[PDB]
Amino acid sequence: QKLIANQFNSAIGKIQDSLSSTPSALGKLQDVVNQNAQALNTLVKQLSSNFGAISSVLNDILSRLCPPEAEVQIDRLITGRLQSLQTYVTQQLIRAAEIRASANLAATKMSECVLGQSKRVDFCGKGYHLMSFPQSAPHGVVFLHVTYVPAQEKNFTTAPAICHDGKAHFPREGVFVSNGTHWFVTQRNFYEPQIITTDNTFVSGNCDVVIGIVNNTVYDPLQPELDS
Amino acid sequence: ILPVSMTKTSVDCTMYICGDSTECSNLLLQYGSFCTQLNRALTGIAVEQDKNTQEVFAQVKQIYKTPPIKDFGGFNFSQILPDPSKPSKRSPIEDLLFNKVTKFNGLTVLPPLLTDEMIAQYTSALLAGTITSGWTFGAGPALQIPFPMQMAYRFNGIGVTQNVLYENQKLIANQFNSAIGKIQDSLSSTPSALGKLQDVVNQNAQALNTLVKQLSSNFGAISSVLNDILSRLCPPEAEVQIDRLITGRLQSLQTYVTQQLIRAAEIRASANLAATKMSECVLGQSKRVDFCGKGYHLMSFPQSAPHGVVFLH
Amino acid sequence: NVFQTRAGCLIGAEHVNNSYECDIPIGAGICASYQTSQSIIAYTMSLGAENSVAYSNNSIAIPTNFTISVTTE
Repeated sequence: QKLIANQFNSAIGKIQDSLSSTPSALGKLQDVVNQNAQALNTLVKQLSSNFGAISSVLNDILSRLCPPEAEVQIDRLITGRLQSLQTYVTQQLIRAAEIRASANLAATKMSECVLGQSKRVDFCGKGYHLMSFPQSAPHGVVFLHVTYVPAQEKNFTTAPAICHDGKAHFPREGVFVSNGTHWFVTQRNFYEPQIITTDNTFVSGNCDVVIGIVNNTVYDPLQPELDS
Repeated sequence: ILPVSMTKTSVDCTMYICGDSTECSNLLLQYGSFCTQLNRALTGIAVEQDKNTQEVFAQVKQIYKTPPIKDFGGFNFSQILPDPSKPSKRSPIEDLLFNKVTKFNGLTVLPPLLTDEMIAQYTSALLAGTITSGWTFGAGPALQIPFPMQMAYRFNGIGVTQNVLYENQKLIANQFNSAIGKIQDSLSSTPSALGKLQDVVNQNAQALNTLVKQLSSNFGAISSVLNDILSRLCPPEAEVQIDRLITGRLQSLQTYVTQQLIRAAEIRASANLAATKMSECVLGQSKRVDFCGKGYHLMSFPQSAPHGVVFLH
Repeated sequence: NVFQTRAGCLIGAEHVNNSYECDIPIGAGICASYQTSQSIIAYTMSLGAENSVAYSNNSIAIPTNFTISVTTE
């Protein structure tokens, strides 16, 4: 518990170093600021365009000309500025659909990663998901996905079953493994070798049926209780 | 079969609208930043197709490779693993998937960042990791495990007791090998199976052909051809005729780029789904009903295809 | 310093036989980066470190320890 607590505390500590040292990390939220600022800067700059009128400025047309020709020059600015707005609103509708797809994903990671624990691989970060913490950010959310990553492999010889009194034994939970001379049953995601027993294993059939079954004793805990 | 990317087109809108004409290009400047924001949109779509492809295939940080000897306990991956005999080392199924899916006007096609041979190195790495180490290469270090014992864990994952595999291992291996064999017959006999990837090729080719053919339209000008106006007329009236062509060719491009932005959003949603099937079906085992095919999911294999990925669930 | 990529002719970038993670993406498997005496280099991108999993019909790797990772999304 102290190792796991200190690894968690240290990994939460590294998040501030990571976000402080990496300007590209927030780049997904900063690009949402940049695209919408650039869309308005492009919309505003299009008021400087002539679109084929005698001026880009509507008050030049209205102060120089009179209705027979002024309304012809104005309708070139109306046509161009209306096409400039229709372009912007079309881009903002497509951009809003992308932000909504991201908000639906963020709402799904809130339910499944934060309010739960996720069995979905790589949904709540790389590793076997433990839990996630939401942090707010400008235009977004940030999830600190806590995950168990296995870290220090050992190679073991392994078997699908053990054959005892002709009975084939399989592990209830875990794997059979050997250190090279002795056979143990271990849980799969962390090495914790236990003696092979009638409590750790279940029988089905006999040695004839299973390819790669190994002959080993299986301890029956009732035996010394009857013999004592 | 899932589409994952589409052809990275880019259109030089000054040459599409005003093809090598300074007389027209000086009029096209009066419409301001429409031509620069059409290029910005098509560049954003084209960069996204490399992201869509990267998110699906580049889920593995190390290029895992299979052992020389194939001691998989009767299971036979030869039709999904690479074939070294080929000019590019695709699998026997990826060779079917690549066979069954089939310019001067400023329109161009940019190459994808990852070549088909890099996509095949990623599907090989995903697949060699899957076969030799189970889900473990997605969740942490690749941990070797015998393939009969991996399938026995996949059986516990569906609530079927693992002795059901070890006592039926030859049957399950023969059913697996035969079911993988039927995939090649399905893909070879039924070329419309790839129709979801061919539809992505066809819609992009049809949108480019519609964009090219809109250069033949007058839009109300005395000719569809810009060099007719500039050889017959002079600046008081040539500009009146060219503004009809600029307006029509600009509206022709805005219609293409709008429909390519909506079509890119459909391919992105399909690439996000394919990236999720890679993580949850290939790098894992999925409890999600009918997500990784019909039946209780055991495992999946990615195979690359033109503009897409194919999962053998 | 003049190099034919399948994306086009690349000029002013030094072609390099090594491969690295893709820094600036050029296309058709080519990338470029700025590196050491400094130049823009151009290279075929590396997909990842190559690995062989030590598979055999009776070997399993079991992890004897863990790390509590925290990944920011």
